[PDB]
Amino acid sequence: DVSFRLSGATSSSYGVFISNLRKALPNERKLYDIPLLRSSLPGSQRYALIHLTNYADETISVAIDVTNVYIMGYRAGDTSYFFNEASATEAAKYVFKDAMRKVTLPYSGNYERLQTAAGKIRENIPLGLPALDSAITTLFYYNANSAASALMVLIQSTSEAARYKFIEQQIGKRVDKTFLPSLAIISLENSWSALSKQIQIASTNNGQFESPVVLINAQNQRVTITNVDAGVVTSNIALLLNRNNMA
Repeated sequence: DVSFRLSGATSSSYGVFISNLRKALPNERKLYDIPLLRSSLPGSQRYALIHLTNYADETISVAIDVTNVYIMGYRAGDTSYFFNEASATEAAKYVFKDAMRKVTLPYSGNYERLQTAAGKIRENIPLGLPALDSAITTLFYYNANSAASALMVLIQSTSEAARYKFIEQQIGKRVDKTFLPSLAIISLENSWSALSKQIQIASTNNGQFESPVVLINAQNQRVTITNVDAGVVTSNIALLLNRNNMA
């Protein structure tokens, strides 16, 4: 398991946490020094628990699929919560088995569902460590009507931070304040599957993508990414989704 405690948290301790989270994920290969995640694992190997404790020392445990870094659900005390999707119901066979209550959330874990449910787009939802504290509180004392926004903070603070060094650094920087994510962060989030696919192809294609990926940079300009010498590849993306989980 991996743990993070928000009380006494610093930029350093968050980075340590995100490192351990990455180390928790199994990989057979590295392509261009980036961990390539596994395609398939049996149930007993497939899930990792991360425990997150807020300033008030209230703890939730979150189940992630180690092949795609997707959050499957979480536990708060004696109640488990799972997303309403097929991979989450599979997860429910393996994690949080001793929970007395299990609730299935009214939506899957994808952003378009969550943003609709929250009634807020990602760019308008504060991130930063105080934001993560608030999300943990909201999920611990589950209120249906706040859960979706809190789940989006949780996902971005764990899974998305794991996938990209830039997102890790941007969230970790905000210890005592919060911030709205730029479109650079949103486009990295949007483009993980595509980047992963093209990087795997590039390794067979002299470092060249078969199909470009358009990202938005920190100056807000659309940039076209076509090979592994681009900065997003050399210095940013930290995990590769296996092409077999692309469909």
